[PDB]
Amino acid sequence: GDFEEIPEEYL
Amino acid sequence: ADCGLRPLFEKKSLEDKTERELLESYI
Amino acid sequence: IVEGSDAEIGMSPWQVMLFRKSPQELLCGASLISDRWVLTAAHCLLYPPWDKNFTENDLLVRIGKHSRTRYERNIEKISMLEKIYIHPRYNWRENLDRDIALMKLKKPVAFSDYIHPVCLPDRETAASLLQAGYKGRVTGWGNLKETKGQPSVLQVVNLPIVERPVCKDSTRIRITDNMFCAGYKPDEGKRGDACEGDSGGPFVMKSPFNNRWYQMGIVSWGEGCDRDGKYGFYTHVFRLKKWIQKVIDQF
Ligand SMILES: *[B]([O])([O])[C]([C][C][C]SC([N])=[N])[N]C(=O)[C]1[C][C][C]N1C(=O)[C]([C]C1=[C][C]=[C][C]=[C]1)[N]C(=O)[C][C]
Repeated sequence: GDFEEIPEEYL
Repeated sequence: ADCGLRPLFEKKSLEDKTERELLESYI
Repeated sequence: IVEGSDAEIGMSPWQVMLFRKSPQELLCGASLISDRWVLTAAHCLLYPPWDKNFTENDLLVRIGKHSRTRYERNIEKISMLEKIYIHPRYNWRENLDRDIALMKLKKPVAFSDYIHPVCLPDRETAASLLQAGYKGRVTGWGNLKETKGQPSVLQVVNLPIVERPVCKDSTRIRITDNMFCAGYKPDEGKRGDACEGDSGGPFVMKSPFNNRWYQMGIVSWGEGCDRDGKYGFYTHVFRLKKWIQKVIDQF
């Protein structure tokens, strides 16, 4: 919940 | 090459708020 | 970082964040030394006492960041790892001697106002700047203390290099020539130190001869954080430069 999601072009 | 030269500081001849502290210690 | 302050925008554009894919977390700090090579501490990737042995696809590298947790759209760049290289004589069994490792990026990262590589010291620059009293700068998204917790943004703190006998006399751990310690003494008043989560990030110095930033050390270890009488230990980058060059040259 700490970190905001990385856009999925990578992750 | 261009290494160690910050675009937002050295490249523009702007100093950050505490880099002087470093310089003052190099005696 | 403990007793530091918020970093200015683009103040450390070689700052890199080692991020674990799942569970999604900050693993360590690192630094950008070229458009395809990242420097960090070996123990950030390999530490068998704690059952840590990350492979390439376990990690990601986030470059040009400021905020610790937010996805900095249009600013930060995310890179995958092609290969990890740990010093062959990295001593994880005893005292973290030669705590250094390189990570080759899958593709070159594009430099910007927030992304730019730091220089690595030659013998003279090292000889001239790595002296007791001379201050360096450490940056990271690590803990703010020993029990707030974690920063909202990249932290910075300037700390003086400490005399080798003082370093040695402050700990029971066997110190080597591949390390150097920094921080203020109890009688100096001023405080500051790296902390848990800052490992792998850079201890830099701005040369007064050519006004360029050089990475002299890598956050390695310390007994607690910002404890009176204790000092932060860093990997002596110049001392392991021949290995660094060999890896980059060969690979
Ligand atoms: B890092 O991974 O984020 C962390 C930084 C620690 C504080 S640095 C400071 N105050 N300047 N690095 C460590 O935890 C390393 C990795 C393995 C253990 N280690 C330590 O700092 C140890 C001391 C030590 C143990 C074994 C070999 C060398 C040194 N510190 C403690 O034991 C845990 C707090």
